[PDB]
Amino acid sequence: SNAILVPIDISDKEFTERIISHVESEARIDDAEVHFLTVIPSGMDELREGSETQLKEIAKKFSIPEDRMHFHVAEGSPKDKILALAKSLPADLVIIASHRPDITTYLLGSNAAAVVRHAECSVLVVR
Amino acid sequence: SNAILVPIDISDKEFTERIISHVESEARIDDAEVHFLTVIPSGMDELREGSETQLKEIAKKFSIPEDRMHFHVAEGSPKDKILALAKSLPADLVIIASHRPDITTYLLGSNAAAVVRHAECSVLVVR
Ligand SMILES: Nc1ncnc2c1ncn2[C@@H]1O[C@H](COP(=O)(O)OP(=O)(O)OP(=O)(O)O)[C@@H](O)[C@H]1O
Ligand SMILES: Nc1ncnc2c1ncn2[C@@H]1O[C@H](COP(=O)(O)OP(=O)(O)OP(=O)(O)O)[C@@H](O)[C@H]1O
Ligand SMILES: [Mg+2]
Ligand SMILES: [Mg+2]
Repeated sequence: SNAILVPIDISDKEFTERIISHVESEARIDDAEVHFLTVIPSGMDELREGSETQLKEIAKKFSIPEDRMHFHVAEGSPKDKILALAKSLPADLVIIASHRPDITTYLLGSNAAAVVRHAECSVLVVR
Repeated sequence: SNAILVPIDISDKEFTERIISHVESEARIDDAEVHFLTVIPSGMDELREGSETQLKEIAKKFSIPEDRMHFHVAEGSPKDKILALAKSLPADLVIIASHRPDITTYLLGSNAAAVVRHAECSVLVVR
């Protein structure tokens, strides 16, 4: 895949660690561009900047060349903004965890489910 | 991924051609073992053998080393047998198309939906 969209919820009390190896492997296939996105509640400039900082800190966990990482912050519904960016990039692949790591009630979380169903590109659900 | 499960519906009047590049790429990441599975209605020996022959013919479309391809025929519910084999292999990845290529009513077909939700491993929905 050329353009890989990697949505990350920065509030994940516990980060979804298993996505790291998958993002790294998928990126190595074609030296993809890796686009990290976090969607926050909709001052806002300050909230956006702090969200971007947290997202870059998470991205430090990934072995991907610096030149290939790109960062995006959006506001509102996570599924809507994930899908809008997948369309506009456009993404060749979206890589999403099945749900938050500490919660097992739902086999797919609401955003994972929507994104796998509605994306126009391939979607890798990681567990 | 080490063991990749690739379920194929051999009756697909039109084969899902976009899965080829994805299976091939995913297999190249770690020289995975690639397990093709087709699930048929439940003489049966003859039906199983003919189904396996059709499945091997489809597999000829894929650029994967011969040593790494493996073939499986099961009987009954496709989602149940896909998930059973994913568990028993065990599969590190299941690669499935979103739906049949000629039918657009449902953004996810019934088997794609079940498998993405219920697999214990990562699942790549291809479109
Ligand atoms: N606010 C967000 N911004 C970016 N990506 C997100 C956001 N929320 C969820 N995601 C993406 O979707 C994945 C699955 O999260 P999801 O929210 O679907 O599960 P959950 O939190 O367990 O369920 P729910 O939010 O429905 O209670 C996350 O790992 C992440 O990739
Ligand atoms: N009988 C089968 N054996 C092996 N894999 C199958 C079978 N049926 C479906 N699949 C797998 O699931 C994928 C999606 O097919 P699915 O059956 O979910 O979609 P569909 O045929 O459009 O929907 P439906 O069967 O619900 O009308 C297929 O491309 C294939 O990977
Ligand atoms: Mg959530
Ligand atoms: Mg079907």
